[PDB]
Amino acid sequence: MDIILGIRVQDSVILASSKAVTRGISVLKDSDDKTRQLSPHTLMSFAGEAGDTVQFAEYIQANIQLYSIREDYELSPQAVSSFVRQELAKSIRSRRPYQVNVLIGGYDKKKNKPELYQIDYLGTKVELPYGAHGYSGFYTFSLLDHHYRPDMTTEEGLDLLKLCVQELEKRMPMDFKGVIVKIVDKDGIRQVDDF
Amino acid sequence: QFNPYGDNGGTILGIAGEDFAVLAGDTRNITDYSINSRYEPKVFDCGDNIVMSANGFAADGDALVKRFKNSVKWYHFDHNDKKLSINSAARNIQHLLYGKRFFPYYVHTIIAGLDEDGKGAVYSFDPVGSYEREQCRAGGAAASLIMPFLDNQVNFKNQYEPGTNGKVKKPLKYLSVEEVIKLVRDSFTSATERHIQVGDGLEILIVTKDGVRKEFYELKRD
Amino acid sequence: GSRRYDSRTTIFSPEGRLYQVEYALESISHAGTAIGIMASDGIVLAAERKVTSTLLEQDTSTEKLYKLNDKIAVAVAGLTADAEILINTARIHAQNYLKTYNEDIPVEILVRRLSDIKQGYTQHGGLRPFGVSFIYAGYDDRYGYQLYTSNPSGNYTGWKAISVGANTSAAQTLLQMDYKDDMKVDDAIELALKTLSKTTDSSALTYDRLEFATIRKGANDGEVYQKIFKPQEIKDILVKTGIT
Amino acid sequence: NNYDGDTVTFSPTGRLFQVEYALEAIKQGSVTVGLRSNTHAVLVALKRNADELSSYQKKIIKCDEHMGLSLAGLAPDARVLSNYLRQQCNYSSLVFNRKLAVERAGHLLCDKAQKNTQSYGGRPYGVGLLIIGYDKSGAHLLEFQPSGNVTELYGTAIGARSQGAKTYLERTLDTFIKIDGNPDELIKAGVEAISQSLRDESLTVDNLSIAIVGKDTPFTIYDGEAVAKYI
Amino acid sequence: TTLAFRFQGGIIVAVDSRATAGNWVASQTVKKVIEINPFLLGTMAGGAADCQFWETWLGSQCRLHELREKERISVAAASKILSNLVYQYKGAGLSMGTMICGYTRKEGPTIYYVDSDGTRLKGDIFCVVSGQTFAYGVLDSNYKWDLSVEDALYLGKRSILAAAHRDAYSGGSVNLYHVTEDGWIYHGNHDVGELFWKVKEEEGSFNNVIG
Amino acid sequence: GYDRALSIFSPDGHIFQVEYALEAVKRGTCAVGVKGKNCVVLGCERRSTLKLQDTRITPSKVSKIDSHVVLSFSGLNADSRILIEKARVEAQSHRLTLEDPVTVEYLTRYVAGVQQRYTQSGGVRPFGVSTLIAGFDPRDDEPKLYQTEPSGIYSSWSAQTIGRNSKTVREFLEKNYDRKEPPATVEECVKLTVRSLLEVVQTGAKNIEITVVKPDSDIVALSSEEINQYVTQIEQEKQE
Amino acid sequence: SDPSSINGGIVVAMTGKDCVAIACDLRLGSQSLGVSNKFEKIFHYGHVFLGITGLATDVTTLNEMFRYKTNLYKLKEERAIEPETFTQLVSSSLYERRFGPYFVGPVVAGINSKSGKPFIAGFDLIGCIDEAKDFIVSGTASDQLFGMCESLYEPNLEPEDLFETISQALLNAADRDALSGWGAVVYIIKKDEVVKRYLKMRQD
Amino acid sequence: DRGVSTFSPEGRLFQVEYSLEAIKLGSTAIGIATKEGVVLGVEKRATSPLLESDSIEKIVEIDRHIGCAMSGLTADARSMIEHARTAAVTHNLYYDEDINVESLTQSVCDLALRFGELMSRPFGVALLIAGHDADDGYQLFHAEPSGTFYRYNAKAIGSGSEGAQAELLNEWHSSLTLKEAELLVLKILKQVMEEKLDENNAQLSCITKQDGFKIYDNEKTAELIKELKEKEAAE
Amino acid sequence: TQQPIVTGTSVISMKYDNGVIIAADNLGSYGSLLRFNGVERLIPVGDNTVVGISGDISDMQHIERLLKDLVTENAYDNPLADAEEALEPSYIFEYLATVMYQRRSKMNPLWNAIIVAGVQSNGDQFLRYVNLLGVTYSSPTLATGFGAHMANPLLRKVVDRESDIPKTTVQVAEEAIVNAMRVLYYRDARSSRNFSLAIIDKNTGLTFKKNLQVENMKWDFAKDIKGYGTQKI
Repeated sequence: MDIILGIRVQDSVILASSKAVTRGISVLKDSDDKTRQLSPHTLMSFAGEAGDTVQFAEYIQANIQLYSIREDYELSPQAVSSFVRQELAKSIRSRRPYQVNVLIGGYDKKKNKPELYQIDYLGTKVELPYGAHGYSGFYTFSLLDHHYRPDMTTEEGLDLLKLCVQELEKRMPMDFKGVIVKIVDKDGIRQVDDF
Repeated sequence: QFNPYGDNGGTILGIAGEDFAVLAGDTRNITDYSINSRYEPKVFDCGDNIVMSANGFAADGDALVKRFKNSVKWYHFDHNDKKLSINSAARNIQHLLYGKRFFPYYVHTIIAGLDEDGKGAVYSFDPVGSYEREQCRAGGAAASLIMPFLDNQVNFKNQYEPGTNGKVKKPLKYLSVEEVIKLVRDSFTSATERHIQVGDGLEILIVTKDGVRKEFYELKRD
Repeated sequence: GSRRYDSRTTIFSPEGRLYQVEYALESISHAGTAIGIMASDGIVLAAERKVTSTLLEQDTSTEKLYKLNDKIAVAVAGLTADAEILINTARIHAQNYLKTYNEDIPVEILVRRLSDIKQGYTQHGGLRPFGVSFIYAGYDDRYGYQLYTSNPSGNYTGWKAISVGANTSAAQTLLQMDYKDDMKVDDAIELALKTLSKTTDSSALTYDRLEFATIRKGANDGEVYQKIFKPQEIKDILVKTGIT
Repeated sequence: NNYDGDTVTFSPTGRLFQVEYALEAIKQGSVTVGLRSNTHAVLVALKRNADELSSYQKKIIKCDEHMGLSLAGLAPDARVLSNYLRQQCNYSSLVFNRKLAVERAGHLLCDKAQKNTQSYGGRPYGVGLLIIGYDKSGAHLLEFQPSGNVTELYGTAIGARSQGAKTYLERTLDTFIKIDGNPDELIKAGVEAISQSLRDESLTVDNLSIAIVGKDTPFTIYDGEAVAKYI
Repeated sequence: TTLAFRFQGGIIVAVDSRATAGNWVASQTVKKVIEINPFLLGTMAGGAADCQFWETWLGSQCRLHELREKERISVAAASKILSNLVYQYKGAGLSMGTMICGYTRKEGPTIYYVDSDGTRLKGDIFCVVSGQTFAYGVLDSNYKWDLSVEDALYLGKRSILAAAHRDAYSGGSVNLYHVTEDGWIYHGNHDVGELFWKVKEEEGSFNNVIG
Repeated sequence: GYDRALSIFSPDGHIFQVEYALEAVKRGTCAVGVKGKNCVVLGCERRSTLKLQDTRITPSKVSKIDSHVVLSFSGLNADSRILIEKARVEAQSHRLTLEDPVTVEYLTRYVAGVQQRYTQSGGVRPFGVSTLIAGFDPRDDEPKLYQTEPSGIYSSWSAQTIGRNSKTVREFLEKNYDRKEPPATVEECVKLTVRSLLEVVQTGAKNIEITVVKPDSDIVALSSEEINQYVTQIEQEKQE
Repeated sequence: SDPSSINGGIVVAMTGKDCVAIACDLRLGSQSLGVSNKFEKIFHYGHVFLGITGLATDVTTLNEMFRYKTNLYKLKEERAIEPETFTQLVSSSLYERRFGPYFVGPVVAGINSKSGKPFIAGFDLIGCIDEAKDFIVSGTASDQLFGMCESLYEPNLEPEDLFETISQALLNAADRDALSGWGAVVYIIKKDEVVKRYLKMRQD
Repeated sequence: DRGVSTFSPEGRLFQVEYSLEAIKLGSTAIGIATKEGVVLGVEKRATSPLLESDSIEKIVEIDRHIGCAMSGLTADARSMIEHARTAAVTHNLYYDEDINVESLTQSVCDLALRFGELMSRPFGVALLIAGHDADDGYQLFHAEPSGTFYRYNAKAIGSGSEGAQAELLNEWHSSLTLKEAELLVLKILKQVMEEKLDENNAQLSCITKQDGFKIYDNEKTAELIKELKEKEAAE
Repeated sequence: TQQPIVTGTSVISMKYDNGVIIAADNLGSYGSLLRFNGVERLIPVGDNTVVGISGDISDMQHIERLLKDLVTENAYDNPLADAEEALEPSYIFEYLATVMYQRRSKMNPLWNAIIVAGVQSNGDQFLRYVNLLGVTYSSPTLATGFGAHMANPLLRKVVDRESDIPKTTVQVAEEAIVNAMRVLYYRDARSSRNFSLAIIDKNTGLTFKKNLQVENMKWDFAKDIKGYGTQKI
């Protein structure tokens, strides 16, 4: 199964996502990026049913990009998260619901605060210091419930995330072929190569 | 519940010669263990030197053949009486079949005729419209009995030149219409013996530059 | 058939004007004057009720000043009924935005939508345009205090101070003369009333012929209050500014 | 005058001017002749070119193996009506395994034309058709007017100078009706009929268009060096 | 078995030709590569009709793009046309496993895997071994980036032979295609029956066989 | 639904509603486009009949369609918003399906297509708008400037103007713009655009807007003071 | 599988002398896994309080929906909606999804601003109204809350007394439910003051 | 006012006859059919020297075997070209071959009379549709907004048509080479054009069986213009 | 998609030298209950066609109305309605076949098996079958339900092939049909003694026989059968 983790530190949001795409007993890719840049300071990671995941993320990306061009303004993460939740909340009672679970990591330039949102395919939304989707949820959560500190720095956050991935590799039965890590801060969205 | 599909049995065989093609089928129509008709044609002249058979569910086969016959009529109307080439007919039939992709035609479709170079051609389709051009094809209930024979006797498969000990394959050669008809008769005679749904009669349509001619041979009625 | 009786409400004149839009603007020029003034610390909306009676219940009456949400109000000039159709549409858009994004709608986005509806009635459908001009007074946390106007054409523009309805030419000259950028709300209240008092076709400006509203950060700390003035409160501000 | 703005308006004398204007488009069209015996039915059509570089506009359209028409007026309107006949002929074959009777083909064209004369927004058809066919009651010739009026005839002609051909056929009635089991002689009578409508121009190899249907003859069109025999 | 991998010399595409209905071998000459345009190739795995019909349709949509924009369609754009179409029919029972391979100046050599599930992936190597799609070759040991074209062709041919022997539903003949700048080149059809014996003798592999 | 045919032919083969739409454009404030060697500049007139205007919030005349393409217009302001909205939606729709931003030529062809459709559709009048569409194609350094009009025809221009007194500023550009050597720098190109507007504008104060678009989504709008420095230098060279 | 017990949680409301109280837990889970301990289930539209238990996507959706509807009400009516009227609006809104319902257990609490009369109500997922004098319960530990309320409750309790009763009713009910707890909030509501208290409780 | 589909007392549709007037105001387009191919030429007619002429697209590809030149309200042609391209490709999808030039023309002409109170008015543009097919070889068609189409050995449309057509009447024979036809289109365009014909204000194109439909380079057309000037000066 | 409620059993038919014969019993069964007697299941269309129908009776009565409506419609603007443009057996069949296949393809079938018997204009014998699936076929002998299993074997001993049709008289053909109806009464638990028989001859036209009874039955041998094996009394 797919690993997507989010940790919100003092001044940034870090998203770790598994790089493997598997359908049954076949591994289709070992370099997959399960992330879409919604806006310059907002990043969305997604896990779920094949096709639905990318289609939903690209659909959300297009709508947020349209808003940005039309108003020459960046929607706040709180606003972007609410839009995404509502699209999912529509889809559950639709003919064929989108089976996608997302993490939204954004930096709010107005409040100068990083924000992390966890949304499931039903349109269930919460704001959290740290979040995750799937089987990797029960482990990471308890681990982070012990190590996470509200005033942690980005470097401290990466080390804790590094620990979570290492422990997940040992404890998880499926091979998720490593993770891709992306940081969201005031300066924007960057990818951490060394991990 | 109501089941919209049925099986009317029968077997169709298409062989392509150098300057001719044959499409043959048994004239027997069955349901379950009863015989519906000992003579009910399944190989039709569709015009423009094209012969077509849709074998499986008889209702779906009759409907498809009608739609293609209609399709040929409207080709002439919309394209200044252009002759419909076998490759164009094949592509048209794919679109007919794929139209009912989510409520398929339960039939095996073979069409025979001459290609634009005047060489013999056979086209074979699956129920949902997948098609391919072939030298040989058998369709229907007794397809599994006949196709191996045709592989051996038409394409000379697993046959080598005596004294080479499998070093050199038997040379491929174009069969005459007379040789091809013998293989068709032998294939149906054999299939009739071992398949309960095959028998009563055999109708062969031969396609040449001169046109479409029809040969009929009796089969065992048990 | 039916072609015989069609006015064709969405065609250009040989001069490239829209007949029905131009005629609708003529209608609005006869409506009671509405003024909006934007200050550093708030916005004022002042408007004149059209020739009233002594038997009109004023305290339960509303024809000029309407609330769109807690942050945005409009002053109306034209057909009141036509305005109420558009006001209810705007109130719904504001609540649609809040439901989708969980943020109060920015003033311009609401203005642009109402303006785009008006535009549609001029380009398709073969129906008459809305005989309405709006002054939008609003606050958001992007551009702060904002004044806009829209007219039947669906065109909209931003303003420091503006007038719609009757005697706008005269009103706009008086505002352009006395308005300064460093101006405060108390000053803007005085300017608005002094402008109506000079432009009015009535003999004198009294409480029973006015609707008045302020949008102030004069709300305890970091928030915005809308005040639709009561008859007695309009009477008091008329004495304070020294008009009665 | 005041009553020709649309097809939904009667004049004070009970005339439909839009229909009468449509009828005018036919008279401007090039001449076409129709005649039949007991065994065969023939169409002869004079095709019209734009200039010497241009082709000669096709006049005859096949509707089925046993039926087809010649057109005079708006060619696109002939295309719409012929397509409708093709469909109705086709429906009869598929559903009832029945070749559509020529008389019933007439009844269907009539009813399609009528609807365009009683409803606002629409317009009448601007073309006249000569339908020939062989069915279970033998050879047939029909004349269609976009008013909706369809008439069964031994012979007729429509288009510019059609009156010349129509008079000739009215004299030859007793002769050409008896031309049974001789297609060439029936076409000769048709070519001699259309000749009575020519002025200045004569019948050339790329000018003349002939069609025939009969007892053991499918509806076939002859153009080019195939009609040189009859010139 | 369909194979498409990327190397210095371009793209190698190798497929088998067997079609089955249950245990019945319906055809051994099926063409599992569709030539969309001179620079674009599509492989077919899953439902024969689904792949044939929609990849032929894709060729039409690619042709219209060329006309409307006076330019070759990008592999990314062509792949997404097919991926967006199948996504509309998602859950209706379409069975499709397909790789869109082409070269364009804008992107260079590109392979996109397009699924009936609506999955669209870009990668250097994709393999479909009956019912299973992999990001690795059947062998994958011999795979190095810097390979001779004629050397790379053999790896693709050898890889199809490996699957053809072991997999019951793979067999018939091997069809080879080489995709480069200025179009693709057909490298012929090789009957597995003849190929197997030759390869065995020359390579000294399949020792578990006996012959 | 209202089906009435408002754009029809006249006995002389003219569509008056489309021609009257061009009259709406003639009334609009002047807009000019000039492309240099490595840039395109969009100059726009602001009629000074409206003061006490809030320039912070008032709709600007140049609109970004994407990060690399801009649209200016002359004619009905309300009508222009509908074309801008449709263009912005199509720009994101193209990115979503082709996985590449629109070429300037493609975005132009789309907007021109919409304008045409509103000339032979029942119950609708044509757009009282002409557009200048400028920008750089993805990964291209060749400047692009296109024009559209209510009829739906479009074409590419070395330099072009639309709106009131466009005949005058086109006259200026036709004698002052050399094809063999276009404005080499941004300075030269902005100068020639400001010069072209000064032929028509009145005062060089808050009446001229300038937007510079450079390759690779580099778009900036000049301020009052920056434009005022060009206005000062042009007239000081003219005093000779 | 059962939508009304995926996320878990509880709400309880009580009446007192010239006051009402409404309280909820703070847990949101994916069945056994606890995700959030900040998921409040009590919302207020003016002086009318609404608690919602059940599927969390529907709790959020109905909050956004009733905020929408009460905002439009206030703009048109020129007054805040009252508890009795809001109760009828909740019922109406739920029954219009009769054959595709929101999987929720709503609870209304508030004092009528004119009559000063304390008011509470509960609803089933399709919008049937339970208008009890004493107390209303909702959620995965409804059986436990019914037990606690039925024994602890007496009529005409003073505000500071009613607080203790409703707090002990929630806390002890939540501790006997796997899908409830992780904190609790209690609203004491008088005619013109409302106090909100977070309770210390076990986090297992 | 009056119906859009109204007949005149002479039995002609007002709106169709009026659209034919719009086409007369259009820039000239010429087509010549030979046994070696079909040539298509147009006058570009730029409204200003600042207008980049190469952006004026009045010769358009429909398929590899069918070209198209336009004259009149050229914006109206975009949806007709779109339909033609869709018809040509759709037919190739359904029948695995190239569509007949007559069938493609017939498809475009079926849109013509789809107007009433469907689109609000007829098309204000005429098309020259040139192509090759195996059945009827090299063909040139004239598609009008009436829905009528004629085949032509040679045809001119637009402002200089009746002058050009009279010239084509004398010059065309059945033995014309492709090189002869190119020069002949350039000759007649240069005759009816207001401005002096060069490689920037005129555009050539042809359709051959071998190479299909090609729009000529400005450099290629320039050489044929220089070849024309010399052969006219030769007597 | 439904289930048949009130049902009719076998329809049987064959060709002879000069025409065709068709027969069917007068019963409408409600499952195991033999509820309706006197139900006519042979429905004549003009004087050249008889349509025999088995299966759901409600669907039969619907088809009866379609055929009644087909005769009315054919007469409309048709001066040769009683001559050259009269309804042919082949026309009536192709219509029913079209309806049957359309109804199955909307997953809402007419729950019937139909045999169209008649003589064409040129005197050619017509006999073709269609059912709820839209499946069609022709044979010198045709039968539905139990008839297919028991009647066909007996009728095929008179006409085994096409060449046997000229050698088969109307007396021989009718004898074979009447015997087959007796066999079906012996052996079909959903048959009745009372039946209708229709002859369509190219010379003598349409003869419709009602209130026919199975006669010359063999039961006497029953008295001699005691027990299931070992019982002697």
